[PDB]
Amino acid sequence: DFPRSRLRFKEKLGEGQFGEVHLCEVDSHPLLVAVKILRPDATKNARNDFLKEVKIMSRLKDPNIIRLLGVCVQDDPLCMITDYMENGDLNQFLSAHQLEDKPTISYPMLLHVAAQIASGMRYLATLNFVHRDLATRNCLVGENFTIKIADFGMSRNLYAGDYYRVQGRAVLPIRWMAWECILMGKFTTASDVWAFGVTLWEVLMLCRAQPFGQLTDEQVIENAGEFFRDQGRQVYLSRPPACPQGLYELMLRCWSRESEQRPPFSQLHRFLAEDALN
Ligand SMILES: O=C(NCc1cccnc1)Nc1ccccc1Cl
Repeated sequence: DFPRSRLRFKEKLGEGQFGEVHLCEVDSHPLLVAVKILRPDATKNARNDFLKEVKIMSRLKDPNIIRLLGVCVQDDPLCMITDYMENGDLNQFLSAHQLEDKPTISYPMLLHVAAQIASGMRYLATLNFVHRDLATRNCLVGENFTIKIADFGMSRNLYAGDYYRVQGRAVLPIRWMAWECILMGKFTTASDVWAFGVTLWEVLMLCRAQPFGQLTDEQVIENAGEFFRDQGRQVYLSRPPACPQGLYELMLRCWSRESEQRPPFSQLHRFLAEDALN
């Protein structure tokens, strides 16, 4: 519950802020798991953060959310054990595919991927859990095209350009952030909805471009001010070439100026699983 000696470390999968993820083998033939441990330079602050993440993760029980399989909080060394997701994060996965003409992925499959994210988010909503960093870099692919939402410390490292860093401030995914988050730092379910729109845009781009990729960080922050001013000078992500107009309009609703006018995840799921099929 759970004995450490049964873990055979295989390869480093990546490195976060207080943690590090390795592929491991379990001997009771061989089961593969992903194991998050403290980094070698871990401090007391890191240990505390690790213990809090166990607490948060122990609550989360849904098919489309990362699952905690097992733990060491018992005796050190600390670890979290989760499912090994053979196909990596969603960003890597989609980047390695092209859209089917007429390794490939179909448009109905992109919808299925996005519907699974929406369902994960619907679960989190019911718990009044705000994610704060929804993006494809934070989703895992298991196949048979199983998507699980996670929150990786390591995302901040391998996707450094996706985060706006000022000394003494929190590290902010500004390109995925609702205008009111950029201007006020008020993170809500409604700002998760906005980030879901951006995430959906990424899925439809097959992760080929950063959101507002031709614009600087400052222009992105200035753009949020334009939402606030509401003088019809705000700018939006363009329609992906794979995206039909009806699906684009769903994205646009995620990006409503008013929080309350953004669709709940129940509705987003329904649209992506049913309405989008026509
Ligand atoms: O995904 C999360 N942690 C990365 C991890 C953990 C264990 C093994 N491998 C990776 N956490 C997480 C997920 C959803 C909401 C909040 C958090 Cl903090």
